[PDB]
Amino acid sequence: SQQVDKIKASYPLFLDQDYKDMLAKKRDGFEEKYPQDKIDEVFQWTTTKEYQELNFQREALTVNPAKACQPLGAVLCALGFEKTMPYVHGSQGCVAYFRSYFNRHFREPVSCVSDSMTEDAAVFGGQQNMKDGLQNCKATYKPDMIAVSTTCMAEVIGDDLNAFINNSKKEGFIPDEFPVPFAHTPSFVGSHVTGWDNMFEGIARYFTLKSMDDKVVGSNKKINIVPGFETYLGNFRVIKRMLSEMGVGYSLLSDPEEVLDTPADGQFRMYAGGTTQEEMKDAPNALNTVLLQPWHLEKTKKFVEGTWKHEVPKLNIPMGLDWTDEFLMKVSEISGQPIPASLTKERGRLVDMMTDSHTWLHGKRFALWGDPDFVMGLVKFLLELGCEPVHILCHNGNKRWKKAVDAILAASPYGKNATVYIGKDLWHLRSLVFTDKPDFMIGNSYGKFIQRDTLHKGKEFEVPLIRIGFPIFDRHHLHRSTTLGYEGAMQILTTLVNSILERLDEETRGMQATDYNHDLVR
Amino acid sequence: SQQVDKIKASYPLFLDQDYKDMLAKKRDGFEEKYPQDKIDEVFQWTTTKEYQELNFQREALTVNPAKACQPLGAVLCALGFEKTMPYVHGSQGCVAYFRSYFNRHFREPVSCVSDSMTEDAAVFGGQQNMKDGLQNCKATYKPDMIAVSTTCMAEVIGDDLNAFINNSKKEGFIPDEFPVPFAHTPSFVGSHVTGWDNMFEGIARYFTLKSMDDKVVGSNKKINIVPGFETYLGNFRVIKRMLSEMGVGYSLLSDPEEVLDTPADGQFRMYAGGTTQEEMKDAPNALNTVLLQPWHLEKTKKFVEGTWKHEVPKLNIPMGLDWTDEFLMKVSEISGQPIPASLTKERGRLVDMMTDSHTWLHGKRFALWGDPDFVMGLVKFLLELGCEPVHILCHNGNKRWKKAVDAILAASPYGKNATVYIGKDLWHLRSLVFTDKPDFMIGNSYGKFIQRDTLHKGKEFEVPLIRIGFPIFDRHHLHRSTTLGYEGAMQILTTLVNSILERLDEETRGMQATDYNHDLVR
Amino acid sequence: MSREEVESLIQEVLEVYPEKARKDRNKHLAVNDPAVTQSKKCIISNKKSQPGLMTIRGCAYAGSKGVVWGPIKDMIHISHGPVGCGQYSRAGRRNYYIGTTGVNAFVTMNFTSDFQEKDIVFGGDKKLAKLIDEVETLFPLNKGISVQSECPIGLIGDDIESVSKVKGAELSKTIVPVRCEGFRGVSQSLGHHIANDAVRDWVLGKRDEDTTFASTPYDVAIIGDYNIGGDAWSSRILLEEMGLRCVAQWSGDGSISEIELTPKVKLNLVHCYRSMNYISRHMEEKYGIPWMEYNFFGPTKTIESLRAIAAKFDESIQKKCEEVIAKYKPEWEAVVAKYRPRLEGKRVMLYIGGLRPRHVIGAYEDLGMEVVGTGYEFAHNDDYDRTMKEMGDSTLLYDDVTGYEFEEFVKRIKPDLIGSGIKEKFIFQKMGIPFREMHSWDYSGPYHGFDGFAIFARDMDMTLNNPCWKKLQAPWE
Amino acid sequence: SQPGLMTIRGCAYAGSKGVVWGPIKDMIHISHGPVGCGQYSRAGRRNYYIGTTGVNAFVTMNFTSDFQEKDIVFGGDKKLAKLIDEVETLFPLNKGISVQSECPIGLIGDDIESVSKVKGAELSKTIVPVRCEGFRSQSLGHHIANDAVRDWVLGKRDEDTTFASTPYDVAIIGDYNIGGDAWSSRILLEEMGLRCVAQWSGDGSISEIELTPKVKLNLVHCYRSMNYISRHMEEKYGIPWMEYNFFGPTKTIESLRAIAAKFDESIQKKCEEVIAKYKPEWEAVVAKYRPRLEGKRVMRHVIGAYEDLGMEVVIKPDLIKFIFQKMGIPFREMHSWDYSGPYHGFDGFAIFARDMDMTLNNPCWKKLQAPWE
Ligand code: ICS
Ligand code: ICS
Ligand code: CLF
Ligand code: CLF
Ligand SMILES: [Fe+3]
Ligand SMILES: [Fe+3]
Repeated sequence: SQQVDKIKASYPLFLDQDYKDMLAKKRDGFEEKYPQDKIDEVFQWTTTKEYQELNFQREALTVNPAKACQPLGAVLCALGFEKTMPYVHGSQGCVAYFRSYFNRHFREPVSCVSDSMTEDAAVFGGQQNMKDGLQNCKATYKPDMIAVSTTCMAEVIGDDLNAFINNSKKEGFIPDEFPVPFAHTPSFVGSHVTGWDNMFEGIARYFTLKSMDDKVVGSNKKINIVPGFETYLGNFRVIKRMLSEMGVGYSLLSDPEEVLDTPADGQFRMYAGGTTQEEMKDAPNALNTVLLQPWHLEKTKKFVEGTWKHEVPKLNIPMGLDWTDEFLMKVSEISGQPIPASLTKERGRLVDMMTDSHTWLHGKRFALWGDPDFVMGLVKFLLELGCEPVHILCHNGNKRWKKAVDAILAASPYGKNATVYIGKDLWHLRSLVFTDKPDFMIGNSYGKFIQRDTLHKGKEFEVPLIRIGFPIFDRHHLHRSTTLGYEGAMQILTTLVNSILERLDEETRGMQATDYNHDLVR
Repeated sequence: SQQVDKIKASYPLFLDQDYKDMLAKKRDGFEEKYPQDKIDEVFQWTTTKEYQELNFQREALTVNPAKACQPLGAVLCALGFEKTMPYVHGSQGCVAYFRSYFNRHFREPVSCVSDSMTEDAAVFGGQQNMKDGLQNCKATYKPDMIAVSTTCMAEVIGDDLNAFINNSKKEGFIPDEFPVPFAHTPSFVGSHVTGWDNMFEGIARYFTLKSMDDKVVGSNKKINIVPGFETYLGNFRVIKRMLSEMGVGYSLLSDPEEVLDTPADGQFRMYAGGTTQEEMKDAPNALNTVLLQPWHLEKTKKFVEGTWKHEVPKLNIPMGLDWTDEFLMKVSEISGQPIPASLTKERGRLVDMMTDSHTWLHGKRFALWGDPDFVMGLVKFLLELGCEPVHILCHNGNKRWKKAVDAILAASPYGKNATVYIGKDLWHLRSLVFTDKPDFMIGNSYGKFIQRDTLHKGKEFEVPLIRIGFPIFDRHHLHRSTTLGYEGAMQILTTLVNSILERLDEETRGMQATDYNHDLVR
Repeated sequence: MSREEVESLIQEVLEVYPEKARKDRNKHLAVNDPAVTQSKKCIISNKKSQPGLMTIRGCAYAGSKGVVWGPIKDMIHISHGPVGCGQYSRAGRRNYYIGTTGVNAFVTMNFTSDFQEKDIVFGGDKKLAKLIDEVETLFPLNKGISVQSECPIGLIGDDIESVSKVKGAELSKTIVPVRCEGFRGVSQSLGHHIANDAVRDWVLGKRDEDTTFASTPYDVAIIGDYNIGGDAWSSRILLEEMGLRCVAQWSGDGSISEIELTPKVKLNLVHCYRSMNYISRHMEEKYGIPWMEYNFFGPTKTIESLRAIAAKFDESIQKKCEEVIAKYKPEWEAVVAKYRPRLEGKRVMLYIGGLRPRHVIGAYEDLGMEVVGTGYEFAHNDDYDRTMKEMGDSTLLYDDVTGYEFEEFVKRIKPDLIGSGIKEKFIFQKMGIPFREMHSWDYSGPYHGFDGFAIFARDMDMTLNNPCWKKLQAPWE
Repeated sequence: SQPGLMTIRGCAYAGSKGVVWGPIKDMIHISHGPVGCGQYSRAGRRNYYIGTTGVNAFVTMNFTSDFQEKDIVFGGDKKLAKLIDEVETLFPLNKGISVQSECPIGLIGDDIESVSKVKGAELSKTIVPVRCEGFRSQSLGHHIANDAVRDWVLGKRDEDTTFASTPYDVAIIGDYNIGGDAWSSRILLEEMGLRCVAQWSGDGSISEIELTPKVKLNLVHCYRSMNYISRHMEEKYGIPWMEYNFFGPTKTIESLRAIAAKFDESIQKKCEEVIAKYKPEWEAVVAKYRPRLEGKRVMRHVIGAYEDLGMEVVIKPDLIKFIFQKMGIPFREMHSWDYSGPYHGFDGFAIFARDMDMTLNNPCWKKLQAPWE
């Protein structure tokens, strides 16, 4: 039943008595459900340390992973270039999924095409698919460049992307001068960030490898900036803004900020902004190249150091106070531009916010997860805040990254209770937050289920989720946020301290029970 | 008792069994407390419509007001001028309270002095207090200007500010040329915003009244901006940023954003930035003056129109889509500067966010309160979002402002269930949110108590608070936010839609009860 | 527009294509003639997507794991292969269920073998057996396991059938190998067929020799309702109010036991013909169970379907059907009275997967709205046979529409509202056209039944008449 | 105070309403005058209490007469009477009313004593007029509030002998229960075998004030603010009083032994038992935090716990709000305990040590200088 003036959606409509009785009848009659006491016993068991040991003994099963596959990162990288169509050679279902994933995170159109390889291509290869698809894409969506990656089907059958594209050009399917950079992006290797790395290296190779004769390092008085896999628009914007305030000439390579934030003014813009082909061609003339997320830009680093001959600085991701300081000082040294008074004042204001909020931040225990560079930047900032990271999970991390993070933790008295987990998923993390309960989680939307689980053990065991990372599907416009620089540190600090304060307010909202501590002033 | 490894603060320390027994013994033995059943009955009664009628019949009693007194606004206005010490002629306790209030909202040092009028000044005047205080303030804090307001005691005894300052100059306590603008700021008239208006008019009169002969309107090719009582630093910043993006010459009069946001770099800065005296002197040469918050800048408007001879535009506060559009268009008309593509794109991005979040915003019911201009801007934006304001409360509003807000409500179908209340306090609002429950409140920190009350009736009756306004004491660094312009509209929209989504997640977190609607994607 | 105008528009849209793509796409665009009963002579469907044209279609894994198997709540569905497919499809489809997630229900969880390079080179069958053992250890209350093959499984020669057989025999567990590799077929449709065949081969016949289930003459099974936003529940309450006993639900809020009990029912009520007609036909051949298509979208279709269903049973069911119709008449009449004046005459074009492009037309017409265009991602010719009579004359039908095609069609037709998926929503929101997600119900719903109709009318009004659509033009432009 | 010098001192109203009267939970305190004073002081002090706010307790609410121009010109006595009527109508469970005069009340010739007398006799309710006009530090406000307590509440049960007294009856006077401090003290005294009959004003009730003359010993915490009432009670009821200091283990143990020495041997034995019970807890707190705080320097009742943590009280101090924060000197609030606490008692000592360590050793203080400066 529905009251026309107070229509109910699924919640709370299915809490109506008739629906409740119907669901009870369905369960009792036909579901053959396990008894509720058995379900409670098994759940309690899943919260135990013994279950945690069994869970961490997993070798073949992965449950609730915290990573995606390479072509997703390849598509994100390709979207950062001017009038560029991401083109995944392989099966179309992958492209449907990539597009929907990015649509839900960014709440924006995401342009990507597939050559729709099918059973016939599984034996004969997808060369005809490549020829037809390149021609159709160029004719229909008129990009200035088509950036090609692969689905796992094409990788397994061993489709030669270079040969396929060269044959497409030779047979006249696309013009010879039309730029078609490519990158093999096997989904069974690494993760989405690896696909971003491979795609960027492929594009940079396409535009620079055969024209290095006339390049002179430092000719253009600029610094190349490679952002890596980045899903906060504010991060691109803050890097560009900070470099502008320093008066530092820069080239942001793979800049998708415009195309992921087009205005709603009655017109659909398939393309907007992005790194121009001329910028990529002139990139070897830069003073140096700075990789914002070095731990997934290894192949790009090797190409840039070995071909462009740039002396890429050893810089951590510019997250938090110390690492933003190091980034800015390295930029000052490379460019010769002093750090201006505006950035010094912004740093001082971040320090002021830290001083104002340290009493609520100090000693707070966090589990967290995400990509390696993001995770280590978050850990470093939490250590700078006096917070205690307890469970540090990076599903797509490696042993060298783990060693670096352990060194960072050992550099601080606030990291003595921390453990770093690589190759572990969010079911492992669920066990961790049950057996060694933190105050909060920091992660993507998939953490909400963990919170749900913890609440089912009881309100006292609930671990609230703070949504920082990718993907965030159950909140709106968080992709506009910033995590890098002093501005990003300010935003993260505000989110953390206010999450703590909202939790405290919730715990002290009980009248005559806990509201003695429901302070007006915090 | 305490565990040294897990130390408990007041919450949850006093939930320990021994403390619970102690408190029960204290209550039962010596407090002579009413029976809990009687307390429950009375609470239920306070949630009823009959209690609401009795509550709204109040004529003499005010409970939990939603306003402050004039000298607070005078102090805030004075802080917006370069090297200016706010000076409140009257009793010292007032200044202690003003400083504490602003310290707690901004989490920054707040400079303000009193001349410490006591019983001796109650019978005689405060003239000796004025002379000694002006001399001491100038000698101790070396301000470039002293802006004098009054506490209620000085107003009641009738101290002549102008005569007192003239005497201080005549007997040499302070130099004759030293600027000492003044304004009577009676706490028993209007509210804090009235004090802001009176102080700004006093300063402007001091710097422009006797030098109007050589002033030519429009000769400096600038637009004056009067922000009014403003406690979001982002609002000053966004106004300056938007005017600069337009290439519009402007003069922000009473700009306190620097002094309220000094960096933490090891030194205390009593003064920072602010409107210079030369800017105030040259203000009559502007093309026009734009009052961002006209509904509490009436005296300032009268002076600016009658003395500077500026044709002050009839503009609403630049809040939300339509009113930001109107502000920008009027600025373009006055200055001759076209609206640049950057602001057009920002507007389009705000519209994009509105289209992205309209399904969750539509029909949501809000109670809200604050100062008149802020409240009407919030109501206009909520109407633009498809939300229904139901309880609009402005304790320091007037009948003309209420008529204007009712006209705004009548122009939208989403204003049909809306009522505007002026001169009503937060106890009235508590009754309203009990008898005509909205989905959310939008207000300052005091609203938290109302939320507590609603939760005591039951979780289904709880009205979550969304903290927008002044003062915000129980969250950190929200004073850095923006509520004006497209940027402020985006921040407000994000806050509202994500508050809705967090509430929905909380309501659907119940395992096997309501978590069928605990969607990953929203 | 006239038929000639729509034909001309189709021709101009196709001009940008290369010759092969143009010739192919010409056969998938049509002007509706409601008198046509054989849609093959007007349009072609269920064909290979043209490469590089930005199709909206998913893969067979989406049709099998995402659509059919995934919603089965007390089973654990292993996305066998690399991590991507399982990750992108995790909790993306709002197939609602009641359970304790991670204990006895597993719908929103992503179970995967997370294939690495060594798994590709040397195979993952040993890894699959080890994974099954670990699943049994860590989720002891699961009532079955399905193994949904991703693309590499069928390319590296893996034999998931043998692993499933051996581990199921050893563990006394139903382990269903599904060969739904993404490269198979041309869309999610073959995924539906493969999933239906897997259900038939590994689950459906479990209780063939079992006669302990007490059967009644009013035993029905809801087939092909995946409980999007509780849709199936909103349907079920009506059928039980009519006096019927809904033994099974396929597969929204579905359990393996009700699937096994389905061969015992008296009637199969098929909502989504496209995804479950295979298993319905098999059940008719094997168990003699009649099946009938029905439609619970909007009051007119709901009343017609309730009466058609009650006609299959005795007089008591018919009387209870009339009582249900009378009970709900004031509610949906109030909904119409409130919302039709705000929606009368409004034009909508749809593009959805396999059933909803034709099934939701009646609800829009109940709100006075007109569907001027419709099309399918992966429908077959029988679906187009069904929808040609439903659509108005000279309306635009599109099969496997490309992004360019749909954008141009919308620009010319200028509908008041568009109902499609997440990959088109923001495109059409940029152009200022109101958009409603007709896959996920825009995280609203249910839309089935009378309560669903109330929600549907509210949502259509809130999106179509939202203030935001009057603000996309800056006043200075 | 010297005029024009930016002092932090409050007014008499802050001393009376903010410090003394406001924490009394079951009374309603009318900030009589313009709106400012009650608003700035609303819930600004963390004088903790247990109750149902708006029903039987009112500490965090702001009741005011909200004086307008007409109230200034024509007086506000009639408005005060009408306001009291409305208070009775809308808050029937209140156990009394106080009227805290703001600055204009004394300057406009308002006579709140007569209104209080008439309305209190009419409604059979205690209505306490307080002439705490802000122009009259908060020390004078404390004195005026104490005189009001003496004149209107304290002697209300002088002729009442129905309360059953015990030789172990004590009253905790002048503990404002900041962050629960008084509670943390009370649990010790009741563990000692004493009966805490009265505790005010922190978590204080009007009945506890009325019962205070029935106790055997007055234990004063804030001696400066309630010594007037304490000496009056000594003179009139013959009740001895003494200061107690529960800040830090050393002061707590000394104060407990001094209090127990005023009673018989059973109380002394129970005091030794309490001390032995809590010795391991504060010893563990010291073991954990004294190494993290040894040798640090801080700029009369606070030296105890600081010394118990190995700290020096006094230049370059390591510890001494926002002005000192800008200089980069770690600062702690001595008034609200930085929204932490309690700091009194053994549990309060644990909290105090944790807070001192977290503020003194926070990395934020090490980041004042930019690495390029
Ligand atoms: S199963 Fe099919 S695409 Fe029949 S694959 Fe698809 S939950 Fe669509 S038009 Mo998403 S044939 Fe269901 C469908 Fe229809 S996922 Fe849902 S909305 S009624
Ligand atoms: S103890 Fe009291 S509020 Fe007497 S609780 Fe308070 S350090 Fe005040 S007016 Mo903060 S009764 Fe001391 C006081 Fe006065 S904390 Fe200090 S300044 S002289
Ligand atoms: S068509 Fe379908 S979704 Fe595509 S792979 Fe194939 S079953 Fe799967 Fe999978 S991990 Fe990523 S998303 Fe692919 S490239 Fe492989
Ligand atoms: S010293 Fe003390 S706090 Fe000052 S007024 Fe006097 S009692 Fe009060 Fe009140 S309303 Fe505002 S804050 Fe004053 S100017 Fe009057
Ligand atoms: Fe968007
Ligand atoms: Fe600060």
